[PDB]
Amino acid sequence: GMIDIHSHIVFDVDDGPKSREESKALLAESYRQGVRTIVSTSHRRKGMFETPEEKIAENFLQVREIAKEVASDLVIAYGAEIYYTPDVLDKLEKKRIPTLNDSRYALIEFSMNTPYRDIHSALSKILMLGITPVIAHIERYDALENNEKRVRELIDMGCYTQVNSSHVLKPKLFGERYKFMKKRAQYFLEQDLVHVIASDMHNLDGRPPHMAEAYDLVTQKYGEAKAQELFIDNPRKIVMDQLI
Ligand SMILES: [Mn+2]
Ligand SMILES: [Mn+2]
Ligand SMILES: [Mn+2]
Repeated sequence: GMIDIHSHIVFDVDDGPKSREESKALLAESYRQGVRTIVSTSHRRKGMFETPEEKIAENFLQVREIAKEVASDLVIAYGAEIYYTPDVLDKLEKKRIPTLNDSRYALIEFSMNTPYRDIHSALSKILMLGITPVIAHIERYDALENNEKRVRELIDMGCYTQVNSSHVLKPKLFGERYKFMKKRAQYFLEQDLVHVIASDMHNLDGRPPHMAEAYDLVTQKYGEAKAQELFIDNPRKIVMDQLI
């Protein structure tokens, strides 16, 4: 019954699945791990991911149909991962790019090196539209690294935070390629700065979901209540347009 609010499951629109078959296999693995609702958040990024909205929506509806071949109770909701450039304010205000399941929440991302002042300003402007930012993979941002302050100041302003399931996991004994991101994620969890864990799944090679492993790890380290909050209860509130 996990609810995954960050995913690249739509074929032929971004760096996610290339085909219907690949979308189906990604959905199947997500379901196998215990996920029961997935929010599609394919990339909207000026200068990198600019597939027309009409094509994303059309391919999304096909993916929702494919999900029925996986399981009758797998819920597929619409959404977007919005890389912040100033044109997105008008797109959001005019409802031309999607929020998460038509709620007040929008999934927002920045670059690794985006300065804190720019993150703060962008999020403030989005809040002024009546939209609540969910900050995508906060472990990515140099500006927030080891910085409980900064993260809390963003939260206190009205934002919520999301960390990728892959970075929740322990560093592996061999072949660890993402040690620093794991370490950042570990700090955010330890300081209780994380509202949601989501997969950011793209495929079944380099970027599969790690939702079941992350759920078990959080359960072990922080208890079942925190695990339920991060993987089920907070993401459900977002999907249902309820405040956290
Ligand atoms: Mn991507
Ligand atoms: Mn991203
Ligand atoms: Mn993503």
